[PDB]
Parts: sequence; structure tokens; C-alpha cells
Amino acid sequence: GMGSGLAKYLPGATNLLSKSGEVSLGSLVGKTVFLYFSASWCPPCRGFTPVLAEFYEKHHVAKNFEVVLISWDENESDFHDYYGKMPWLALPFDQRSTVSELGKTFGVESIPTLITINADTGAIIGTQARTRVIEDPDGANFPWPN
Amino acid sequence: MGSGLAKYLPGATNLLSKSGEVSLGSLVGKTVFLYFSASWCPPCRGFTPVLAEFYEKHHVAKNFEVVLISWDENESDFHDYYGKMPWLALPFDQRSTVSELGKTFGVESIPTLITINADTGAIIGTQARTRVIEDPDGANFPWPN
Ligand SMILES: Cc1nc2scc(-c3ccc(F)cc3)c2c(=O)[nH]1
Ligand SMILES: Cc1nc2scc(-c3ccc(F)cc3)c2c(=O)[nH]1
Repeated sequence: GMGSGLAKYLPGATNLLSKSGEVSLGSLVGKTVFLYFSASWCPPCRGFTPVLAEFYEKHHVAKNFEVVLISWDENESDFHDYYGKMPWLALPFDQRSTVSELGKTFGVESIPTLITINADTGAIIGTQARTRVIEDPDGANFPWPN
Repeated sequence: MGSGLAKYLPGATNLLSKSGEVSLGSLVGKTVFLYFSASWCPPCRGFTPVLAEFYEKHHVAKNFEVVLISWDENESDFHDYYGKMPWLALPFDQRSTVSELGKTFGVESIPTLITINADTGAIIGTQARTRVIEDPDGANFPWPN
């Protein structure tokens, strides 16, 4: 077992959904993590997700980060379909009861929203990456601290 | 103007209806449900037709009105969605006020109904979305509990 600073905000979470199966929070040691508050049916999310996917494909290795979907979907089949087409990780559907309070904790007032977190400490690096990705597509100023 | 709905909607004048606009004053003496919703939200899309049935049966006899408060940002979605509904709507040009209205009543998800006395603006319930399911004949309307 390995600890994780993400457990500061996901104390009920252990595994994340991934394209390789499941990954522990501990597996993200040393990384920058983006919590991506989104939903399958939200129109502005539909416009943003491909932009974030392109950024992810380009930079996630060289800039040592992961993206974890935090979905507002309340329908499990919709959740899996939506996440299936993304390239990154997801908080499992069985954590859906925590999503509202997690949004409140980070001052999420609408979606899409990105919250940038240090995986080791749980420190919030930034809250504006949803726009910075568009402003800075090659991530010159990543991870966009204030 | 004088109605207690005006305390919540200071930038509004009129609400949309099926036959053109109506004043806030036209709701004098009514129980009013503020219906926090969005055209693309699945539980809303499932609840709207249920609420429509409830409205059609009871709105006259139990002297209430429903007012759509929509999270829609796309005007074509708004008009189409409100087109499914028999009741009133906060006009699309007031949509910038929807979030603060949600915060006024502690709306933390949708669909949500907030029940208000129109004249005084008093909140008389927050659980009507649930009560409509359990009590579709409105025996316990307006559900003080
Ligand atoms: C399209 C859309 N869907 C959703 S699902 C949840 C939200 C949302 C709204 C307000 C908040 F304070 C937090 C999330 C939200 C939103 O803002 N827009
Ligand atoms: C489907 C859906 N859409 C929307 S659009 C806005 C909301 C929402 C979310 C959180 C709040 F505090 C208020 C509204 C919301 C929601 O909760 N569910």
C-alpha cells in the first residue's frame, strides 16, 4: 500500500477507473492531477472535453499529470458510455453521492471545471485550468499557478 | 411592485405563458412552484411530464401556478423545452439571475420545486418534487407536512 494526498478530498475513494483496469490513488505519486467536473449531457462540456483530450494526449507524460473525471451523471449506464470514450481516469460511479459536496469544497459554480491538485499533499495548485488549456494549448505556463 | 414574488425577481417584469406574457401581479393569491430545471438534465426530462399531468389535473382546483426557472444557456433549447410545458416561465433574457435564485433557496440539484406564497413570498415547502411522486392526487397539497 502507498498513501496519497488525494485522500484529503477523496477519503472514501480507493480505486480509480482506468483504461488499464483500476489504479490506486497511490499510483499517482509525484503527479499533478486534474479533477475534471463534467457530465455527459452538459453542452459546454461537450465542447471542452475534446480540447482537454488533445491537451492530455500531447502533454500528460512530459508534464507528468493525470485527468480524473468527476461526473455529475446520475445514470450509471450513461456514466460508463461517456467515460468509455475518454482517454484518462474516472472516480467510480459508486462515489456519485460525494460529487455535490466535492464541488462545494472546491467552489465549483458550474461545469466544465478543472481543479488542479498536487497528488502527494492534496494542495490545490489552481482552479482555472478549464480556461488555461484553451489559452495555452502547448502548456508553456503549466500548471498555471496564481 | 407589491407581490412577494417581486422580492425574488427584482429584474423581472413579466413571465412567459402559453398565450403571451403575464405580470407577477396576475399570480395574486396563488401558491407558486418555482421549477428549477434544464432541457438536457435527464431526471428533469422525466419529471416534467409528471409535473405537467399534476398541473393539468389540479392547477385550477388547488389554485397554483408553476414557473420554469431554467439553467439552459441556448435559446433554441429553452423555447423547445418550455414548449413542452403548460405553465409559466422566467423569460430567457433573465437567465443570468438563475444561479443566484438557486442560491437564495438552497437549490443543490435539479429537478427541484420550491413552493412559495405569491402574496407574501413566504417559503412553504422545498420538497414538492418528491411530494408529487408520492401524492399525485394532491390529497396533502400544498404539503406542509
Ligand atoms: C450543463 C451543466 N450541467 C451541470 S450539472 C451540475 C452543474 C453544476 C451547476 C452549478 C453548480 F454550483 C455546480 C454544478 C452543471 C452546470 O453548471 N451546467
Ligand atoms: C442534470 C443537472 N443539471 C443541472 S444544471 C444545474 C444543476 C445544478 C447543480 C448544482 C447546484 F447547486 C444547482 C444546480 C444541475 C444539476 O444538479 N443536475
